Amino acid sequence: MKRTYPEPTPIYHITHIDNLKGILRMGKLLAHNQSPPKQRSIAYAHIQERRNRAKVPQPPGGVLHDYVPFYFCPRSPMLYAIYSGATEYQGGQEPILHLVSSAQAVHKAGLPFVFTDRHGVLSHARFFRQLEELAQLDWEAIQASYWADPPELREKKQAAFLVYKAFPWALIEEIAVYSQRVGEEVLKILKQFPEARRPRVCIRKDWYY
DNA sequence: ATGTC
Ligand SMILES: NC(=O)c1ccc[n+]([C@@H]2C[C@H](COP(=O)(O)OP(=O)(O)OC[C@H]3O[C@@H](n4cnc5c(N)ncnc54)[C@H](O)[C@@H]3O)[C@@H](O)[C@H]2O)c1
Repeated sequence: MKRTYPEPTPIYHITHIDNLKGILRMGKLLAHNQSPPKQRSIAYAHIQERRNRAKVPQPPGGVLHDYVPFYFCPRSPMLYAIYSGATEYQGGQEPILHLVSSAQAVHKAGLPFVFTDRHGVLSHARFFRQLEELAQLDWEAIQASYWADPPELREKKQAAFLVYKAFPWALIEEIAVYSQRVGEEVLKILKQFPEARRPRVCIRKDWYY
């Protein structure tokens, strides 16, 4: 019988530690189309233009790159591309943070969001704006440690939670890191912003490859 | 096993 979703429902954004100062200085994650002051790109360039044109067919609309993106799992396929040095970025997974919030925190804050049931660039992805539709997602595929096949699982593992334009830092509940050295560098950075929320910093090696 | 498609 099919796994239900966790409540609260965690959402996960991976970023390079060299971006954490910018996030704290702005007080928010910014969508790609808001030109975040990032220091490090961990993306594939060749899938960027698809996200700049992929229309979001739920209000508030626009395109995928109008939204701050999250997965419903850690240890994403995107992280595997980074871990394996397939990206232009060659720093590997160790400096990649998982920033963790929940879908309910976003709804409670009244921020406009949408979410998908699969990788968002796919033309057959479904989009939702009601948290009751989390039932439409495949929680087995989202939680799978082996995702490369079959193809439906690979697609559904990459269901996304999308928050329009910006995501306030105060909604982050945990920063998860690969190593004790990265956790210590994260706390150093949080201490430079003594008025910012300070989420717990947890080493979760099992969220990495 | 997995190099986001
Ligand atoms: N990052 C994720 O967890 C995630 C989740 C779901 C989908 N995706 C998509 C996969 C693909 C590559 O991802 P990503 O590299 O995140 O996207 P991107 O290529 O749009 O890069 C935006 C970068 O800016 C960073 N950032 C945002 N706000 C700030 C700020 N205020 N100061 C400094 N840096 C900031 C953000 O963390 C990310 O590293 C994009 O198309 C994403 O939309 C990513």
